[PDB]
Amino acid sequence: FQGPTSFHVIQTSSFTNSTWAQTQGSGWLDDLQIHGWDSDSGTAIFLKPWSKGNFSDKEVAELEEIFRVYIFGFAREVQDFAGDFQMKYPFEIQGIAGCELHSGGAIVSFLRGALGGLDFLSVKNASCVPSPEGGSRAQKFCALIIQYQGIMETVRILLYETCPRYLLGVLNAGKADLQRQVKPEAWLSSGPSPGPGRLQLVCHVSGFYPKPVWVMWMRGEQEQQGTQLGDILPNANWTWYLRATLDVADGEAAGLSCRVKHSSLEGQDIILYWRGSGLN
Amino acid sequence: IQRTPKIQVYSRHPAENGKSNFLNCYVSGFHPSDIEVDLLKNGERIEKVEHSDLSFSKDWSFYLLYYTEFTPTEKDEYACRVNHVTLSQPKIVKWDR
Ligand SMILES: *[C@@H]1O[C@H](CO[C@@H]2O[C@@H](C)[C@@H](O)[C@@H](O)[C@@H]2O)[C@@H](O[C@@H]2O[C@H](CO)[C@@H](O[C@@H]3O[C@H](CO[C@H]4O[C@H](CO)[C@@H](O)[C@H](O)[C@@H]4O)[C@@H](O)[C@H](O[C@H]4O[C@H](CO)[C@@H](O)[C@H](O)[C@@H]4O)[C@@H]3O)[C@H](O)[C@H]2NC(C)=O)[C@H](O[C@@H]2O[C@@H](C)[C@@H](O)[C@@H](O)[C@@H]2O)[C@H]1NC(C)=O
Ligand SMILES: CCCCCCCCCCCCCCCCCCC[C@@H](O)[C@@H](CCCCCCCCCCCCCC)C(=O)OC[C@@H]1O[C@@H](O)[C@H](O)[C@@H](O)[C@@H]1O
Ligand SMILES: *[C@@H]1O[C@H](CO)[C@@H](O)[C@H](O)[C@H]1NC(C)=O
Ligand SMILES: [Cl-]
Ligand SMILES: [Cl-]
Ligand code: NA
Repeated sequence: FQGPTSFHVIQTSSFTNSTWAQTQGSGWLDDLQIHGWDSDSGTAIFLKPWSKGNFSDKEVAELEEIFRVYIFGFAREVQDFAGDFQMKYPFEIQGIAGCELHSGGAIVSFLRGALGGLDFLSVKNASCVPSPEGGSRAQKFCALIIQYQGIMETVRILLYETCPRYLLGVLNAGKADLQRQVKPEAWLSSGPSPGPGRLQLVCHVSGFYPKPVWVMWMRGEQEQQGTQLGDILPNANWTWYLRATLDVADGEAAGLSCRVKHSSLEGQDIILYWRGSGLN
Repeated sequence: IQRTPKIQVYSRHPAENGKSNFLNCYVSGFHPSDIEVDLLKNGERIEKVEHSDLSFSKDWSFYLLYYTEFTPTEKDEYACRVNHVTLSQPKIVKWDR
């Protein structure tokens, strides 16, 4: 199957001072948002009709209650730790937790936490593991957290029992959107590049879904090794945009073409031809 | 410790004067999360701009997408204006088709 293979929840908790913290949260299938967290209500916003997967309304409400309690409890615990330790305000904590379906069918779960944009801890086989980047502060935090009754047990159930069944249910519920095929469009542009008599050609490819795509500058059947892929950028509405560049000598751009291959094209590759003397 | 935003301005479709399109501003690689982003038409803030909910990459850097419908012309100038703790003043990145 195509499209996303993982579900994760993220947390960003911003601590302004000892009495003021704010948390932002959301739920995602790979890079696609499916849940929002509404701080005004302490509940989740379901972005797609199928966002609850195969979960009952009661299970969805119990999970929202767990997150609501966690967000409140977490801010209180951090403010206490920050005071006991050498923590200067402001600071930000991030967390990510979820699971992914791999080839062969295994579902693997993960939980990572950061402080100041650096790794701080993770959960590896039901225990709190401090990250070396987190140093002594992470060792003390893990040792404190495991002392609170029920926490690690709740984490273990959510990660290893709840997440996998949720992921399967939501990948099936959302299949008509997650596994849809959207054709890209492509176009060429050019500009000067560093150095004498050098040109940079750009092949723009936009509007494709799912994310895997192949774009290469070519000379007939010869793939140009010099093709540089930019980072894949999002469009609104679950499609992507990519730039593939090639640096060439002036007077050597004629004969170049850009070829795009995508799952949506049914074997009909897009082929664009660069023309010289302003004939584009 | 703090990370300055990367700002990428691009249109959804190839630009054609008089044809409706979407203007995207992808702000990424920044830390901490607090940031102000505006899309501008001829130096003025566009009110009808939408944006993604906050997310972050594997290295913990935050990212956001801001977008709006726009109809490019020969004269009109579009840009993305960003303010963050790492920037002395708002940084303006012009859209160039
Ligand atoms: C939401 O969907 C989840 C996934 O459902 C499956 O996939 C989706 C996409 C659709 O195609 C569904 O039709 C399909 O069921 C549900 O979770 C899954 O539930 C099934 C059915 O209960 C369950 O199968 C059971 O598995 C155990 C063995 O499980 C262990 O071992 C496997 C490896 O072999 C491992 O992967 C597991 O993690 C466990 O360690 C097995 O003993 C069961 O056999 C018994 O029942 C069958 C009839 O079903 C019978 O033939 C046998 O003889 C025997 O009595 C049975 O095969 C899946 O394991 C489970 N998948 C996961 C990843 O958890 C989910 O169902 C709910 O949660 C389940 C854990 C279970 O409690 C169900 O009763 C619940 O309804 C569903 N709903 C929710 C709310 O999550
Ligand atoms: C439809 C979308 C849904 C998606 C579904 C997919 C599943 C998501 C999978 C991703 C997993 C998400 C993990 C989120 C973390 C949830 C933790 C629950 C804790 C509460 O539990 C917990 C809340 C109090 C918070 C105490 C501050 C410590 C916070 C630090 C925790 C670090 C995280 C652990 C890593 C080492 C509790 O102590 O609460 C009180 C508890 O509940 C009572 O009922 C019980 O009687 C008590 O004994 C317990 O103590
Ligand atoms: C903390 O910050 C908030 C919001 O900016 C402010 O209202 C509050 O009074 C400050 N409190 C402290 C601890 O000085
Ligand atoms: Cl995808
Ligand atoms: Cl030619
Ligand atoms: Na600056």
